[PDB]
Order: sequence, then structure tokens, then C-alpha cells
Amino acid sequence: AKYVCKICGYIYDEDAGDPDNGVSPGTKFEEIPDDWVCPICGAPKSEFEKL
Ligand SMILES: [Fe+3]
Repeated sequence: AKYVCKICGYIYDEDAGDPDNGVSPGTKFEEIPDDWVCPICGAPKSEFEKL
């Protein structure tokens, strides 16, 4: 699934992950550490919406 950061428009794609910030491809959004934030704007996970 894909999730959009409502603040900046960055799309978190579970298939891509966010390797530069310690999230391997295939990591489900719920499995991402609670302290991870949008890599672009710094918004907390609370500001993401599932597409
Ligand atoms: Fe963002």
C-alpha cells in the first residue's frame, strides 16, 4: 500500500521502504518505528493517510 504525507505530498510506498532512514523495502507502514518521520518535511506518522 501507499501512504501520502498530508503536509508535503511525499508518498511512502511499502514496496520501496525508506532505506536511507533505516526502513527496508517491504516494511508495512504500521511496522515503521514510532519515531520515524516524513523524510521530506519531518511530519510525524500521524500526518499520513492511506491511499
Ligand atoms: Fe511530508
